[PDB]
Amino acid sequence: SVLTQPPSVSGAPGQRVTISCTGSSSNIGAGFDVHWYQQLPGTAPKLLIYDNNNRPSGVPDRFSGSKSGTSASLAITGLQAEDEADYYCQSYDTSLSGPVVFGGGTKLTVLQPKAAPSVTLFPPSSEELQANKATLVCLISDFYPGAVTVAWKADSSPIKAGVETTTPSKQSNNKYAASSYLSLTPEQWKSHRSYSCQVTHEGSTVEKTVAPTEC
Amino acid sequence: VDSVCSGTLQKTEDVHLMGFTLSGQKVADSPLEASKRWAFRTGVPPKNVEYTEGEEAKTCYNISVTDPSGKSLLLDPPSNIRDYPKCKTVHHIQGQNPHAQGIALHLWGAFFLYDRVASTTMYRGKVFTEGNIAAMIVNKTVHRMIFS
Ligand SMILES: *[C@@H]1O[C@H](CO)[C@@H](O[C@@H]2O[C@H](CO)[C@@H](O[C@@H]3O[C@H](CO)[C@@H](O)[C@H](O)[C@@H]3O)[C@H](O)[C@H]2NC(C)=O)[C@H](O)[C@H]1NC(C)=O
Ligand SMILES: *[C@@H]1O[C@H](CO)[C@@H](O[C@@H]2O[C@H](CO)[C@@H](O)[C@H](O)[C@H]2NC(C)=O)[C@H](O)[C@H]1NC(C)=O
Repeated sequence: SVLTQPPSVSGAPGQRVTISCTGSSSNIGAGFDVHWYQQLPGTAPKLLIYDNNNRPSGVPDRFSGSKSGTSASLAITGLQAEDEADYYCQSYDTSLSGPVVFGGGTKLTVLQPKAAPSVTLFPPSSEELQANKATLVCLISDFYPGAVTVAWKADSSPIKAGVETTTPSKQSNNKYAASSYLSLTPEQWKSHRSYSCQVTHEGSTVEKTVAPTEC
Repeated sequence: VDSVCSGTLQKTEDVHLMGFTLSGQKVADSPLEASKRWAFRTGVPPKNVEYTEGEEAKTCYNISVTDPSGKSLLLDPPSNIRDYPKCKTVHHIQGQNPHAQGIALHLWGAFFLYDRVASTTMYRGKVFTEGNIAAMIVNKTVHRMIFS
């Protein structure tokens, strides 16, 4: 946060992209080297660029570093979809803030086309039902951008109650995933003919349905 | 006038020793550059000398350096060592040296400047700037106009 980075950076594939890192007199301006890290969603950071502009073996020639004045930047040529990640800048610091300092972090978003969600709805487990509890599991993943609307309806009548819905989160393919849970008593599950979880994405709505079918 | 008699010194108070910085002598003062002028050595006894006024410092350093075992390679500051009076930017540095012995001695023969005290060595944890000092005669009247 001491070193300032772009909150967000985008780019289409095959494009050249740049991520800035500007600090004070202490962190970079003093002459201290700059280091860059790559962080894929849900994973630990990778040493990407060290000592301003050097690449550790395992990093593509597509990546390059640069330093001038109080700024440092990361260059990516031939942008791949693989590159979508979180980027962090590093520099030694002489200020009250401690010796090692990190930047705010940058959301590098490589272009993706529209992606309709894959929705799978599960009825309450029979084992679960034995426990006098009953939940419906609505699961929509592989979609882009990260925005969806979840509707629950007993038969043809929608009811916004007992609903626990998550926030989209991207997977290794950089497409989002979201899960919704409906908490009922087993008798409510039984009472109605059928339950339907419908998700609305890109003006197209997918309406999967389940019903009390024992087997 | 070029004469030995030119100049008058009425009180000792009128002797002024001014500390001028190396930054004021257009010398690179970045921590990585500045440190190239500092070095460790044994067999030399650190000396200190009092001065009276000094230049506002561009940059200063607040440094602690030890040996790997954690024991400081820099001398503990004497009662009379205070942080340099006016620093625009202080560079706080704390670390260790793998294979160094003795005390920190300035290479150029310049002094480590603190608050009204110049030294041949670097004191642990005290704010300093690099510089040299010069002696001159300033009467109170002249002194009053400048500082006010
Ligand atoms: C210049 O840098 C030095 C550090 O290299 C700074 O000295 C630090 O001063 C503080 C306040 O006196 C010390 O904190 C206190 O330490 C005692 C133990 O001695 C502890 O019980 C307290 O809870 C508190 O943490 C600190 O230890 C001291 N560090 C050293 C190594 O002496 C100094 O303040 C810096 N100068 C400026 C102008 O910022
Ligand atoms: C006084 O200032 C001069 C001018 O910078 C210093 O000369 C430098 O000395 C070092 C060490 O011998 C050389 O590496 C530099 O190249 C010199 N600089 C120039 C511009 O020639 C001199 O050392 C200073 N001495 C004191 C006591 O401050």
